[PDB]
Amino acid sequence: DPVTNICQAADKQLFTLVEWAKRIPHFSELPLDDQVILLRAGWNELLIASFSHRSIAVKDGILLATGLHVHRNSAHSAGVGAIFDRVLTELVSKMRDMQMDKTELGCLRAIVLFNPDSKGLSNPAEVEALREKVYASLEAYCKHKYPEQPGRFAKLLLRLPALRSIGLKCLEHLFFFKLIGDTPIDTFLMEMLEAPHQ
Amino acid sequence: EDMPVERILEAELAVPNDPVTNICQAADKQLFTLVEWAKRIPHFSELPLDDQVILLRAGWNELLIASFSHRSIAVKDGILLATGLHVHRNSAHSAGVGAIFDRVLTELVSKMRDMQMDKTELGCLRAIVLFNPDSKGLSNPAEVEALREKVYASLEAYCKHKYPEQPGRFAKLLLRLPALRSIGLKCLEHLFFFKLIGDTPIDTFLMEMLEAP
Amino acid sequence: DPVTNICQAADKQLFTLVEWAKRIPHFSELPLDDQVILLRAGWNELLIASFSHRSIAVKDGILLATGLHVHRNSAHSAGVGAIFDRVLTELVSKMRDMQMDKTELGCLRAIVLFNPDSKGLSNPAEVEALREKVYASLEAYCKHKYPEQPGRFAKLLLRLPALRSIGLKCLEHLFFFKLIGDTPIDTFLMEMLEAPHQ
Amino acid sequence: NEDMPVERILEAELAPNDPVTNICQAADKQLFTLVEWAKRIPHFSELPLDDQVILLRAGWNELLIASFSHRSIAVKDGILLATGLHVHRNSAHSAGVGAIFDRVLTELVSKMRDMQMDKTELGCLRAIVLFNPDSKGLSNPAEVEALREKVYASLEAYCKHKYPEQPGRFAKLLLRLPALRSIGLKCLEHLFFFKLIGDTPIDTFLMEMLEAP
Ligand SMILES: CC1=C(CC(=O)O)c2cc(F)ccc2/C1=C\c1ccc(C(C)C)cc1
Ligand SMILES: CC1=C(CC(=O)O)c2cc(F)ccc2/C1=C\c1ccc(C(C)C)cc1
Ligand SMILES: CC1=C(CC(=O)O)c2cc(F)ccc2/C1=C\c1ccc(C(C)C)cc1
Ligand SMILES: CC1=C(CC(=O)O)c2cc(F)ccc2/C1=C\c1ccc(C(C)C)cc1
Ligand SMILES: CC1=C(CC(=O)O)c2cc(F)ccc2/C1=C\c1ccc(C(C)C)cc1
Ligand SMILES: CC1=C(CC(=O)O)c2cc(F)ccc2/C1=C\c1ccc(C(C)C)cc1
Repeated sequence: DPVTNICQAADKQLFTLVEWAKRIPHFSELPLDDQVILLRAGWNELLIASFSHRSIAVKDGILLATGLHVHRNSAHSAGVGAIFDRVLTELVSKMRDMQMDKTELGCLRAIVLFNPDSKGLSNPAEVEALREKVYASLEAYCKHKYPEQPGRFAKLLLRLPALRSIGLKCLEHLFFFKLIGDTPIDTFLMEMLEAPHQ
Repeated sequence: EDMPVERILEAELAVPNDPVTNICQAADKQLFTLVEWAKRIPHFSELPLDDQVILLRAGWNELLIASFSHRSIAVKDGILLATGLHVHRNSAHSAGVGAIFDRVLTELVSKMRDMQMDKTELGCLRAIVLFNPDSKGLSNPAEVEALREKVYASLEAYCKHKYPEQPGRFAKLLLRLPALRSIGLKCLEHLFFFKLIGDTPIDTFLMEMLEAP
Repeated sequence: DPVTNICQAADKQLFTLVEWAKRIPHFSELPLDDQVILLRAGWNELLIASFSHRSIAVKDGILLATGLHVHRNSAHSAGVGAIFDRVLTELVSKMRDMQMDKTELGCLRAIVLFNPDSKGLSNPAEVEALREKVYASLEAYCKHKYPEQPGRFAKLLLRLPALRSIGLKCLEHLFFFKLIGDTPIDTFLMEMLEAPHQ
Repeated sequence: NEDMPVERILEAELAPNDPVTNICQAADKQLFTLVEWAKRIPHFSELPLDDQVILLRAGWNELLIASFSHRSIAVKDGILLATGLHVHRNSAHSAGVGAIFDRVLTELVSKMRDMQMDKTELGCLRAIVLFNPDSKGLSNPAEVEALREKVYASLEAYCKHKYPEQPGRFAKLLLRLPALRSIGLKCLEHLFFFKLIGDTPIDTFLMEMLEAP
């Protein structure tokens, strides 16, 4: 019964996300209504950034949080090979080519979280302010840890546009469901069809 | 006839914890009832099992929308999901699916109520959707198209008998399927089902988490 | 300049559409605002219904109004083969198998036109009324021309759902543009690039 | 900068009747303005012609949005098209593209106004969008990424010099590109450009024919 395992895995993944956001300086100081808005609008891009960076070691595939490998062949077989190739070329391979470390990933995700354009925010300017403090911190990090790379800071920020559009395509083409859910749903339905019935 | 409209009506009437799992359970529970309904449809179980899976994956969205749309005739300005939850227009706009919510009331619930669509007619329309010969991967689309023909053969017969003064009632019923098709597509992209039965469990889980240690 | 010829052809095709709608009984009697709304909401499905029926004679392709033949090999090459095949299997081929005549097409297109679900109608019930008069007329036609096919009438109406979904996928995936505009736009832009510099 | 002179980028920035064909001609002319601008961008013409076409097809949508968004800094509740026509919020709502219109004002025009984005800074951001190394089919994506690197190197130098009191202005400029990317995708599926410059010519053409004999 893989379905039950994946729903439980997601709840752990969701738990980790909120805990991660609480450790971000000043996030909890925002109005609780604003905290929920930011997680509602950002969880999609925050996950894509995570397993993209986690998949630097992988070749032609993405490594999900459950240790599950997914190769681009399994993706094309599921009819979502176009989006899958965008993850590899625009995120995974670019993250690998520049050797984006875990501090730079965390900063980019905090920037994504502090999205002042999110609809319904009670204090967008405070969100914008926390955004500024994050990337001002990221710039300092890049200057001192990579002094020879004067453009690393902008290079990092200029991967957020590719993350924005990829996040939208995943929601539109049901990328998450069709990567793992195509076959288990056939198995899941067959079980119900053979069950006892009156 | 060969597709007894009585057998179609009998099938219609015979049907804190981690929040994502709670949503999976509700979705699993609602899918199973849809399978038990489809197996009470005449001749459906006689199809190849692989084709039964195809027809379900292809129609599960529209079949559920048809269910709670006709179920919401009694309630007003809201939809009654199978879980007993009474979801209203404001509860859906907060979840970001306000546009779809109004289309369900305007194009399905309200039109169902005006013409007083009985549960026998509902069952036929859902059987027609179930027997969709356009579903991709069908081993023999012709026998699916044949079964569909038997359903709307019986439905027309049922309509001309139960409502003789309304000769065009039969066509009127079929002409709600385009709207049901369009609405079905919007529910997937907006995660309509996920959000309605899960918007509050998620907000509840979040609110508790953001205040927890 | 093939691009310019397409815009002329569109003006003609649009003119033909408005005249067609004015010949429909009682259409012009509707409020002019409602006439525009119904043409705003229906032109997409009305065009798809036309060239799908126009393509009955074609094999593995669709015939556009400008006589331009498009084969599926060119559509799949343009990255829209999925939608293209849906036109063929769900519309063109089905029109062929049942030998849908031009009278049945006109009735179906008029039913699509009189769409009571169109947003902003002044009198939705009046449009629904004209809709009832059309398909009641279509039923009589089917009974006389194909009495041995008692379900022909419903069979026709049950292509409208497929036409609805195919109409939505064409707009979101820009099926019209990508069908032909892959090569002309390259030439169109290349012509702009080889213009004088400075 | 030495390799990507920020001065050349600012120079480039400053440098009835048939309704469909009327729109095509207007779109044709507006597209050509974008091409002439792109050719005056240093090193773009040095690229293979096939790559130049790829970058134009890939960025034309966002490049136009960035253009008329900055030009609408002065006006309020509307956008100022290149033709001088003042389109208002409700005029876009009439076309059914009211949600996109508000996003342009809130996420682009308003933000551009608050930070007093000058035309030099705009030109650089558009040059960054132009040099998109993610565009599919490029013969040498590396040189495109190099050209993009030169641009935002110059912009950062320009920003640290022209606004020394705003150390975070450079990142503030780049962090509008995600919104520009998101909004650009929504304009395509809604036919945003077609409608604004064509909404009225169609109603004019429709109204006159529905009244005509
Ligand atoms: C993309 C994705 C990741 C990757 C990550 O976040 O590292 C993950 C990790 C988890 F632990 C659980 C689920 C997921 C997941 C998608 C998903 C897929 C199907 C479902 C339902 C429909 C069962 C729910 C979610
Ligand atoms: C449907 C949905 C909403 C509601 C909305 O966004 O309209 C939401 C809001 C949040 F704040 C967080 C998650 C979600 C969410 C689904 C979800 C998706 C993946 C996961 C795991 C894999 C981390 C867990 C949950
Ligand atoms: C058949 C099917 C599709 C494909 C489609 O209809 O286009 C889909 C797309 C989605 F995004 C989510 C679910 C589904 C789905 C069935 C399903 C139903 C219950 C569940 C729960 C029990 C975990 C999981 C999956
Ligand atoms: C599908 C289609 C037909 C077929 C028909 O309607 O029978 C047609 C006939 C005409 F005369 C003109 C255009 C079209 C057309 C699509 C189209 C394609 C590109 C464009 C712009 C982007 C230039 C605009 C429209
Ligand atoms: C964008 C657009 C609208 C407005 C909308 O749909 O929001 C509209 C409303 C109408 F009544 C008629 C045409 C159109 C139209 C474009 C169009 C232009 C040429 C053609 C030819 C090829 C038949 C077909 C369609
Ligand atoms: C490059 C390009 C794309 C591809 C994309 O951006 O994804 C597109 C998509 C559309 F839907 C419409 C137009 C276009 C387009 C250019 C174009 C520009 C002027 C014209 C008029 C003058 C006939 C016709 C076409």
